[PDB]
Amino acid sequence: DAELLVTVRGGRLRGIRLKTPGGPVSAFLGIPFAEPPMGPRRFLPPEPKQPWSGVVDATTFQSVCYQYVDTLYPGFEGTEMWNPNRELSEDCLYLNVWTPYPRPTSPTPVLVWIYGGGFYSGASSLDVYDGRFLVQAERTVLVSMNYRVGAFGFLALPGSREAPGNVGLLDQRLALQWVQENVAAFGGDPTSVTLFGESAGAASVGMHLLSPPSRGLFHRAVLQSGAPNGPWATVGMGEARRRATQLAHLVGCPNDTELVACLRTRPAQVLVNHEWHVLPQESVFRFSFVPVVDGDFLSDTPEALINAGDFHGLQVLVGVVKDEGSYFLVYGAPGFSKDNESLISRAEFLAGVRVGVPQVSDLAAEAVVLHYTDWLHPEDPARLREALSDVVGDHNVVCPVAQLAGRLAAQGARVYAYVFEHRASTLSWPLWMGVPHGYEIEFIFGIPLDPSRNYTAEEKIFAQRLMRYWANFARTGDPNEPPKAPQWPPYTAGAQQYVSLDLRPLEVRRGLRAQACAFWNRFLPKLLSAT
Amino acid sequence: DAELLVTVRGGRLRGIRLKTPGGPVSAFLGIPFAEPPMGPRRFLPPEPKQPWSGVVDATTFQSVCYQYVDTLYPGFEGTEMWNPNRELSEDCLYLNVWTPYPRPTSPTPVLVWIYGGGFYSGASSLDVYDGRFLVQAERTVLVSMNYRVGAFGFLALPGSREAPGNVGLLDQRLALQWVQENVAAFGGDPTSVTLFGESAGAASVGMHLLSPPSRGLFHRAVLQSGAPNGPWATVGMGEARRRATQLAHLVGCPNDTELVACLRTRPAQVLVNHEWHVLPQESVFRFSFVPVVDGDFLSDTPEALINAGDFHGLQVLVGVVKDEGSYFLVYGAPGFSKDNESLISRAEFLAGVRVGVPQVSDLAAEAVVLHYTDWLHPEDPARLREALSDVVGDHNVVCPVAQLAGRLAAQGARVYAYVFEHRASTLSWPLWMGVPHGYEIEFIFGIPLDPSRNYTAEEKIFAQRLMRYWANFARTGDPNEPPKAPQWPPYTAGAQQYVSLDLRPLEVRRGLRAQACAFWNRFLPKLLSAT
Amino acid sequence: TMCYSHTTTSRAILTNCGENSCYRKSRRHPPKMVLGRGCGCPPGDDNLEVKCCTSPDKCNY
Amino acid sequence: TMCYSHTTTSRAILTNCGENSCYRKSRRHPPKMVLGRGCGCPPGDDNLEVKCCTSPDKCNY
Ligand SMILES: *[C@@H]1O[C@H](CO[C@@H]2O[C@@H](C)[C@@H](O)[C@@H](O)[C@@H]2O)[C@@H](O[C@@H]2O[C@H](CO)[C@@H](O)[C@H](O)[C@H]2NC(C)=O)[C@H](O)[C@H]1NC(C)=O
Ligand SMILES: *[C@@H]1O[C@H](CO[C@@H]2O[C@@H](C)[C@@H](O)[C@@H](O)[C@@H]2O)[C@@H](O[C@@H]2O[C@H](CO)[C@@H](O)[C@H](O)[C@H]2NC(C)=O)[C@H](O)[C@H]1NC(C)=O
Ligand SMILES: *[C@H]1O[C@H](CO)[C@@H](O)[C@H](O)[C@H]1NC(C)=O
Ligand SMILES: *[C@H]1O[C@H](CO)[C@@H](O)[C@H](O)[C@H]1NC(C)=O
Repeated sequence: DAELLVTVRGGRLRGIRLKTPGGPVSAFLGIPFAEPPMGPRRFLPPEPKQPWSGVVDATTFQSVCYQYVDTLYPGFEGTEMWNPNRELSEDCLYLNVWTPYPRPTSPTPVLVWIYGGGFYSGASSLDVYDGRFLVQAERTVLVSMNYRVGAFGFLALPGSREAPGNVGLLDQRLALQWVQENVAAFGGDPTSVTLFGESAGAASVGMHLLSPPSRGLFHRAVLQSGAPNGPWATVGMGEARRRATQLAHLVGCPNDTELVACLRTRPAQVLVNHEWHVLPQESVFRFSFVPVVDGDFLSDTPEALINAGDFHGLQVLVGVVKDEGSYFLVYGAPGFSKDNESLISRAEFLAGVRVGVPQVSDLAAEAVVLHYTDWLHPEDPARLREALSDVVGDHNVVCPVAQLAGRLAAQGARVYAYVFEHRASTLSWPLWMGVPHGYEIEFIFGIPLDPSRNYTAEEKIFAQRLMRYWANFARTGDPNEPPKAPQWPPYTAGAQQYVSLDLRPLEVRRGLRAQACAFWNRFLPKLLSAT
Repeated sequence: DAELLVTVRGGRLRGIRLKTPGGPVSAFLGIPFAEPPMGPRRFLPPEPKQPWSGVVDATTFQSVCYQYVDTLYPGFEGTEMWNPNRELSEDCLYLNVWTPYPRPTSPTPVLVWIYGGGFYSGASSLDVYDGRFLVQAERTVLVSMNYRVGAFGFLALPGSREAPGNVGLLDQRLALQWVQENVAAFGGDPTSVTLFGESAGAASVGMHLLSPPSRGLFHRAVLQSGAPNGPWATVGMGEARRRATQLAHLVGCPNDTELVACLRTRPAQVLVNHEWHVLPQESVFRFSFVPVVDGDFLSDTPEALINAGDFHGLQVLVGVVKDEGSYFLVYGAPGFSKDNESLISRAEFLAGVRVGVPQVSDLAAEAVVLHYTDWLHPEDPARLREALSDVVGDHNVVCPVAQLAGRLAAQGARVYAYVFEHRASTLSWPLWMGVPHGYEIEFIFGIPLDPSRNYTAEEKIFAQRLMRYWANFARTGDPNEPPKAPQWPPYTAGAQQYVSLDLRPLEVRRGLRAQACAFWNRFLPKLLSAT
Repeated sequence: TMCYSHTTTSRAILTNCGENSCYRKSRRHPPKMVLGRGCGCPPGDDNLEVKCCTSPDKCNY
Repeated sequence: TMCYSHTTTSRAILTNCGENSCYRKSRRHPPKMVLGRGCGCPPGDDNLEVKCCTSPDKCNY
């Protein structure tokens, strides 16, 4: 219990050791890294947490940042495992550190985790993000932080000082800066920080990659089922304030200063009450408040940056899951649900193309319908279901990722690609959704090693196999064994090689949904532009 | 030699018996069926051949209708086997009859052949169309006729009486009428006439199917590598006279009557000299003068008819060859030739999409490029070559045929589909072109049985196998054995079943280039319309 | 009747509505995020769809 | 020189052009149908492309 006491620039901390089927780990949960964004501070970039006297209790996780609670399926697991599992509060900027036991003698590489949740939800205290096993097995340091979401994290009035926007990304960054001056106290090496995140967390990672000021805060990146260039990852200044003003209106407000001042006077829950209203209707996989292209945090759209940027001296690990789209369809796509097998009819399918592909012309839709239709089985409910699943998945995740990957690899970086295609045996989601969005996380963190859970012996080995890849990447910038084991090749714009990640061994494959993504990234743009 | 004398409504005829590895056959070649379309008659519908005194010599083929001679590759076989092999003349409306020996005792089914040649070339006297073997093996009656082509057959001044257009189709019909009153003289059964043709000949067949007046002239139809609804099969009244007037201009002419009168004063070769000029530039698989949608012969576009028509009480046999497009590319597609392997570059390919897909918007082309590109091998010369081949082939033959077939089958007819995918061992065309356009003909007529030729023992069996199919269709309206041999199913709009025709046995397959044809027949139309 | 109850920021729990009906407030157009359930049958709007029930018991799910 | 010779309606045959050059008249844009070959180097036009030669012998092919 002598290792559970550590001092950081702010003050003294008292942690707790966590048990593991392999050994204890020292964890420090709830370290305050910013001054709480209460009242006057709401909507403003974060200010560094001021020094404190005495010892801070870092034994239990801290509050989850105020957010909407997804209540689609009351009592369902696949839906509740992502909801806040601690009291909500605007006072939520805290972070956590998981370091080996005993504390490493030499500086050990660090892994910083940014959670997903469409920028409207999420928390570092979710069970599926427990870093004890990953830290215990690969003996690395792990840090995860909470960052503002929803209006509190991203409501923006582009240009204003009261509500500049992207403050959520600023929280993430302040936490990365906290890691630079303090991780060494826990034996972490600030000259070897690797960021990894999933969904919106991956998008965030990508944005820190595209934001100069964040560049001196890490050295490697992992983007899981998400990219900064997705059609949902950002919104323009225009739309940004259109939404911000709508929220104010719905809430009785009221001049930017005036609008915000009023906004600061409303209860957190009142704002969350009207969060979804401001969404330019009919779509799935779209969120109200997200990062804004304002010229500050991002000098240009992520797409613009990803093409003009020089990525030399950078290693990136990117990937998606077998069925990225399935998940979202039950939130609006006609005929879709978790309670049956969603064998939609050609009618529903065609209507679903419009929900799964928001703000697009009628001719654009027909273009989608053409490509995703099996003209030998135009009416087959089974295929139409997997088709609308791919539609949403390719459009929102696979193709954005595939493009970033090729542009990165092609412009000086080392990229490794993967497709997590193994369904967890504990999956509560219906069998038809396959390996849905965000379901590779539980394995990357090695949750199968936890006894209280019921995973298979092979899945525990698998989890271990995966963690090594991640840990290897963190240490060397390369996944495979630093062997005589199947080799994972770098993803090149040329061969476009990636590997499947299931119980079977690494299998190398070319093309990452190449034919489809040509539609999304190359043709569709021209089609829309011409009409 | 008593069977070589036959009398028809016109008069007495003297034929010749032709030798065959299986037995002699009585043939009557060059029977005049119309009054020669000379001078004043040029451009006018044909008039019935007036009765003659004495006996007409029907021992040798008659003149080939005046036409352009394809001289692309001087001395080449794949190109010359289609050129006129008899003196050219405007006096060319003659037909031929091949009847068994001895002459059948009971009325035997008839097969009428209409040759191809893009409506600008062709002749019933080409070696590859010798009906002796087909008649000898399946013991059926075979008739083939010459019909005007080029300006002489189709130059049109829509509405006029001097140059109404489609007179070529009228020649074909007059010959079919000649078959109704005379085929019985040769033992043929006018209540069982089956039309079969290739390329433009298939298109013609289709038009007789869509033209009321021709309906009482046959009972079955076979469309080989062609359909009346192809983008080259017809032209509108507008374009029709735009071209007709251009020809007159280039030729010094000059009021419709005035234009035509002058046109009648020009030498046949002078008109042929300027035939290709009138073609609205840059394209491949497009011909100057073709059938016109004027409301007379065709009351509406073939497409319109094919959808509104009732096809009950009709059996149709349709099909294409493995590589319908290859052939035409050497006539303009950059980087294409018979002298090398046309391994085009991505640059040439993209330019070729425009030649292979005439009068289409830039966005339409990109739409083509998207679908016919292997995005895992965007630059591969081998694949780009087979891609531009499919592009032209699908657009001009496979998809028009696939649609006609489905509309026919779906609207009351019995349809049987096939894909001739066996390369003749005597093919003079380069190996890269595969099984090119019009190369299934030599087998349907059983040319491999001819000793002077060098086909393989298996190919002679094959030829026989094919002729039976054709002959069976003619007799019963069904290809397969009227057995315990693989069965050829009817092509349905549903299953879309067809069989491969190679040395191996009949293999049934679904989908006739379904995915691609969805682009051409369903989407592309909407795309063009919207821009 | 035994129905569900919650807000935009609370997890759904069971409650006894009795003779009153129950409701399910969601976003009208996709994403049709559930915004709240409870007792009664309140008015909705362009963005607020409200579905009511009684018989089923725990029907406002 | 030994070159090809023909019209729009005759099959190509060999001919001795001598010191004159030879030509290949074709349609300028696709379809680039060959319209005639012979001796000399005559003018073309928007629709008529003419290619001349000498050395090769049978080059106007
Ligand atoms: C599969 O489920 C969907 C959605 O769940 C159903 O609808 C709920 C209201 C409830 O009745 C559940 O028990 C069902 O499982 C079904 O789609 C709905 O179908 C109803 C018709 O009864 C229709 O009124 C709704 O609008 C539909 N909802 C939407 C927008 O999809 C679907 O019919 C089910 N398919 C199967 C396999 O039966
Ligand atoms: C394959 O052949 C094509 C066409 O034939 C060639 O060009 C003739 C003029 C003559 O030179 C033949 O012997 C050749 O085989 C080639 O395409 C032509 O290439 C030349 C460059 O030398 C160019 O100037 C022409 O414009 C091209 N013609 C067109 C429009 O396609 C092609 O280069 C050959 N490819 C191979 C395998 O070498
Ligand atoms: C094992 O625990 C899981 C919860 O993680 C539970 O779902 C499963 O039913 C348990 N197995 C049993 C019944 O012992
Ligand atoms: C057989 O005849 C063909 C012509 O049909 C010819 O091409 C081939 O070379 C001949 N075989 C020989 C050389 O005996």
